[PDB]
Amino acid sequence: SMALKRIHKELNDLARDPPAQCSAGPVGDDMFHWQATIMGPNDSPYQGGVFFLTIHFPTDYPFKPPKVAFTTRIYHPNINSNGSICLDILRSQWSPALTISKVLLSICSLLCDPNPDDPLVPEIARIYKTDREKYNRIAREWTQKYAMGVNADVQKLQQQLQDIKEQTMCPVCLDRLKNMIFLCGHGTCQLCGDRMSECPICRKAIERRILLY
Amino acid sequence: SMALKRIHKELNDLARDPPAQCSAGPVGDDMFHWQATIMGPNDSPYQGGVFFLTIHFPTDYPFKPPKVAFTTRIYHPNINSNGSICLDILRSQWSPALTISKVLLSICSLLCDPNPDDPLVPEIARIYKTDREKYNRIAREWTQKYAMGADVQKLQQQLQDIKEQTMCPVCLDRLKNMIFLCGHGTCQLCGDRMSECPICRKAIERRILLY
Ligand SMILES: [Zn+2]
Ligand SMILES: [Zn+2]
Ligand SMILES: [Zn+2]
Ligand SMILES: [Zn+2]
Ligand SMILES: [Zn+2]
Repeated sequence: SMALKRIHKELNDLARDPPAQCSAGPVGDDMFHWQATIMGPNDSPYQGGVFFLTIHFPTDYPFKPPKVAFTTRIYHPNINSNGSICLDILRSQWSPALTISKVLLSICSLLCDPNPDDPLVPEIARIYKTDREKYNRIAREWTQKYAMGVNADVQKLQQQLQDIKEQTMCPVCLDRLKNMIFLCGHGTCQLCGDRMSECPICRKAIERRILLY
Repeated sequence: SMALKRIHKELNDLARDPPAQCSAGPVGDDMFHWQATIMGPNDSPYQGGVFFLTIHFPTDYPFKPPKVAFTTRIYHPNINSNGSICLDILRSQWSPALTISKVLLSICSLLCDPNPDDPLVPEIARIYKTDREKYNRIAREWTQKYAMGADVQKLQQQLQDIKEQTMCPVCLDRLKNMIFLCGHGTCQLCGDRMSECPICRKAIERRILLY
């Protein structure tokens, strides 16, 4: 299915282009259920901690966002005691062009820059807004408590094929070439583009779909 | 210049996969003046002959067609005694996405299938339509008179024909970052210099830039 192909694609890109700190992959034979790992961002009060997350891909991913939750306790205004995450990318601001990699980076950014005006734990948002120093101390204490313990020419042809693909491939499936363009200047393949009403890159509504030949 | 880059690119591509029926290249150091040779196709009464042509590239090639003419006399309804060729590919159906190789192949095709539609030599066209056997005899006689003087990893080079689908068809150098409503596209530099699509020829209604 489109969802399963896209999940395999993201897995291969994560393996050939690993993130330095984060990590994510299938737990067993179920490609639609992943485990992820995030290291506490170095300039944050979570530095030194390792946080696990569960990911669940819907059957019609990536047109629908994945379900992401923490399983490691963490002291944060936008993450509750069940590990739910309040992150726009995961609900309203989901785009079919985003990947698990980007989602993990956005979670690390959320850990660095909380949104206390949309809390999941009001008392933590209140501390963050009133006493940043105390918020940092407590977030560190919680981190310590729960989150610790003949070839040159082939390599030139491949680099050329790869940098042409990066600029011309559909951003939703990463599989076919963009043969359908919207008036906003962005495009997809026909297959992914017929399943959307707004552009996956700038989110403007699709006024018109012009097919390429 | 754009014309000179495109001429060198076409010359290199004529080197990596030369056309079997034709041959063409600079006469000396003049890149804008070539000599060409086409062999009389076995499909026509010109079979056995070798015909010479001159090629003239305008300074703003390929947005204007090259001027191609025979220097070898030939008996044909669409080629007159000055060596001029009546072939829409050279004027009305010219596209800047076309190359000298396509043109020479179209000229060999014209030698195979003359057009008595609006010919350049009415009397020869009349003979062609009236006494094809006599047309063939005279064409053969004129031919006789004037015209007889690794791969295991190269899958990638094959895969790289993806360039054909993504590169500008005018310059063959940049990528297609501008789209017309007909569905075809060019780079912005080539596209802004055209009023018709280089692939399907519909008038360019609108140019949409890609990102
Ligand atoms: Zn697609
Ligand atoms: Zn857009
Ligand atoms: Zn000249
Ligand atoms: Zn171009
Ligand atoms: Zn067109």
